[PDB]
Amino acid sequence: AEATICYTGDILDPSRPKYNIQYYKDLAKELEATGAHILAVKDMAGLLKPQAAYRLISELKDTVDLPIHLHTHDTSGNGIITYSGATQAGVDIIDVATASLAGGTSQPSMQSIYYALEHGPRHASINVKNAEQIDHYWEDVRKYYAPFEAGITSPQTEVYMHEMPGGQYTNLKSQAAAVGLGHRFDEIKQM
Amino acid sequence: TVNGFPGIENTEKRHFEEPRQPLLNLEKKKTAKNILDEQGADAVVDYVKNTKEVLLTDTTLRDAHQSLLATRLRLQDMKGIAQAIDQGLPELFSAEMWGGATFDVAYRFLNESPWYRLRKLRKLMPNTMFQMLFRGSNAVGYQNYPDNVIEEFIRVAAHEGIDVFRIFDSLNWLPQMEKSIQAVRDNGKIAEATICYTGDILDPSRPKYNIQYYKDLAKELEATGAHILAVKDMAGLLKPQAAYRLISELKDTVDLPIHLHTHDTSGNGIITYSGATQAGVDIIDVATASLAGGTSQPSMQSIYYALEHGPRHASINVKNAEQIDHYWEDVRKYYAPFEAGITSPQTEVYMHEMPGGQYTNLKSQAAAVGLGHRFDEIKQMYRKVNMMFGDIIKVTPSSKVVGDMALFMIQNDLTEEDVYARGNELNFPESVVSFFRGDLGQPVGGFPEKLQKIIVKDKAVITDRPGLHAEKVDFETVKADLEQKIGYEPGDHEVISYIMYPQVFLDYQKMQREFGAVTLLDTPTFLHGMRLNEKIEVQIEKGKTLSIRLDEIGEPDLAGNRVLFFNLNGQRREVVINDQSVQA
Amino acid sequence: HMKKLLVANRGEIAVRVFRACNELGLSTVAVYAREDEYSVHRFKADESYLIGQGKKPIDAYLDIDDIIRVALESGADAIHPGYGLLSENLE
Ligand SMILES: [Mg+2]
Ligand SMILES: [Mn+2]
Ligand SMILES: [Mn+2]
Repeated sequence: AEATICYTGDILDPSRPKYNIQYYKDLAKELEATGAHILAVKDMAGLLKPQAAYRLISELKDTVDLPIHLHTHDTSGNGIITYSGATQAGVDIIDVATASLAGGTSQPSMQSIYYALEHGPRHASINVKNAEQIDHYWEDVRKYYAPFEAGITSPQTEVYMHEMPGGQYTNLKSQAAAVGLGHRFDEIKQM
Repeated sequence: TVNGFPGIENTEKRHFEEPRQPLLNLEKKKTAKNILDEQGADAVVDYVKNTKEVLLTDTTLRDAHQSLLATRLRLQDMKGIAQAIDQGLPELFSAEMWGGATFDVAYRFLNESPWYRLRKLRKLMPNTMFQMLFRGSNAVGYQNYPDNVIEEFIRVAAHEGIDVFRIFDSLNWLPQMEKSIQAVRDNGKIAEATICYTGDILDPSRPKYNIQYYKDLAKELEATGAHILAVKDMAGLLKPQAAYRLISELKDTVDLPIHLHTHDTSGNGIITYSGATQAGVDIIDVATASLAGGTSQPSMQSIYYALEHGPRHASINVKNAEQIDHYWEDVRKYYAPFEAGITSPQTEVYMHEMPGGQYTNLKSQAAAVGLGHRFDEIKQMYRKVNMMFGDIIKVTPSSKVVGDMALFMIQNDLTEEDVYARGNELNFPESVVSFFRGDLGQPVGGFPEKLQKIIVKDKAVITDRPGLHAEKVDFETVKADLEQKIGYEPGDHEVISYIMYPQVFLDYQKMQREFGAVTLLDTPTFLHGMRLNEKIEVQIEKGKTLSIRLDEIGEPDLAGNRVLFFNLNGQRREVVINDQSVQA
Repeated sequence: HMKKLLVANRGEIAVRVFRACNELGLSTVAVYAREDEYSVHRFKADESYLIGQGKKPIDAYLDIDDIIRVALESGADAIHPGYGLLSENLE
């Protein structure tokens, strides 16, 4: 059983004190009160900044004894560095995707996270040559799904403002495109 | 309209919204351009040294669209946002807006002068340092030029507004950079001596480019009067631990500020920049978010939020950067025919070390001929060719050498032992024989001398600076010849660009005489022409705006010509154009 | 001292003043409403500028502040009002 804390807001921002580090600490204690085997941190919208990642993982590791499983998205382009900062703080498991299906709203690449931690104090437990061999199949079969692909994908730090998850972003874009409001999707995000 | 833009599909022109204009919170502050203006380059160096934040160099205007949009980004799109970048982002150390492939690409494919782009951007961006990528002895060409040509290019570029010269050699050979560094110093500008990073300093199995090699090259570059040491990672090979180690060792070695430039090809650009920021790097090259990632630079907004609560912050106004990125996102849609496609992090760049421009050009050259279905074998050939040449530094133009050698070797089905034993009979590609003849300079550790004897046959091999063996150029003779070729007396910039790219400049002049200043058109109109009943407005100068409307496209006659029924400035004008499809 | 003149009018009188200014060696600045974009007088001058954006075209040609703003930013030394719009206007 992986009890999961959905991360939101910013622990290092004093102007948003509702989701602060103490809230996550007491929630982690409550989850460890249940017999859950692994504590999970769900960053569904890629909101976890690297310094915030280090602080949160350190404060959870000195609070509970459960192993920590971090899951984040790379929509702001900061997924790899957030994972590395959590690796410094002592995170146990991190959620990665293959390189051909990584980046953007998806998870950070597992090959990229191997080479990010290659000569640091903590390595990534993976066979990176095997993963790079799997990634060829994954891009070849990604070419099959061209009608379901999104457009040009670039890192977007505006997710730190509207905090939309990637699926919510795509569904709100589809709703704004089906009805005649897509020319004010920026107003939709501000809304 | 009738024949399509060359090199792209002849699709219809999509309707485009106007690009979103930023809402900026302007804060006046003294920029590095101002310090270079009143005080000297050394005061700029002191300003960089005394800044605790990491400084940012925007590569949006040069390298971001060189990597992603095949350098096709036009001045007309830069002009709508240049003032917004200059005012809304005054914390930028410099803006990389010139050099590299921009000089060739503007003249050849965009039919606009790089000098005209530099002048217009300099007028629009008074408080922003302008940075160009200078190839040392090659300057903005691919061959070598005599010393006075390089000095005249530096003088004209510094006079027209280039503030920072990033000077690199494709094989990290200091003799091919000393004179350019001196000329930049003499012209009152900042000289950035550049180390091209290759290999892996933390991999003991590859000792040719280890930490000591970079330290020795660094003190050699500090022996010249270069103001800033630049670390160029053209393929994104610099891993984060390697970045921390390399920047720490360089900061122990030299007193120059360090300027790190990397690509995000492996998806590790942000973390590499963060590791260099921990090691004490001074300036890092970033792109706007809409033109970042993949083969381009790491995002400026992303690197702000990566270092937001660390010991060192990024010196940028991130809200203004996001507002500018809205415009960049909108104008990227104009360049859909030049997009690479679906992109993803690829750590295979650690294996073949192909820079992104070399990757795209090798993909184009491999798919244009019919053998592109084994591009994985092509990349493996590239890696083994690089190992065969003696593990050379692969950047423009020596990356072209390795690429052409690998392309020849799988195009005609060669092998390492094939070249090493019976290679004396094949006609080798001319870039490889020019590299092995010493036209690109001297590699680290020397050539593979007996293999060099296989490549070169009965051609002269030189072992010194190729600029010493260069035919002299007289500027009055060239200027008089150019005044004969073009219909007027050229400027110094025209003379110097005619020296480097003679046929390209003359073709640009012919296209100027035929089509005029096509740089003033908007990019959808530039690439797709006009649709029926469309109204466009072309501001040809201040106070003059051509109102152009396409009313009817005539059927092609027996001679293959079409009559296009325009409404120019209210009046009907019938334009006859030859349709190339019908062919008379 | 005069080198550039603006005409705060349209139609044939603007062209008449433009021809007189060209004979006298002065530069010419035209103004035009959006609905007058195909007028000949717009294209008979050295510089032309849109005035009264969003207004009715007659009210656009009576936009006093916009006309002086255009004349100032264009560097026009003088304004010829022609007739019928602001020639007799004291303000
Ligand atoms: Mg500093
Ligand atoms: Mn998820
Ligand atoms: Mn680059």
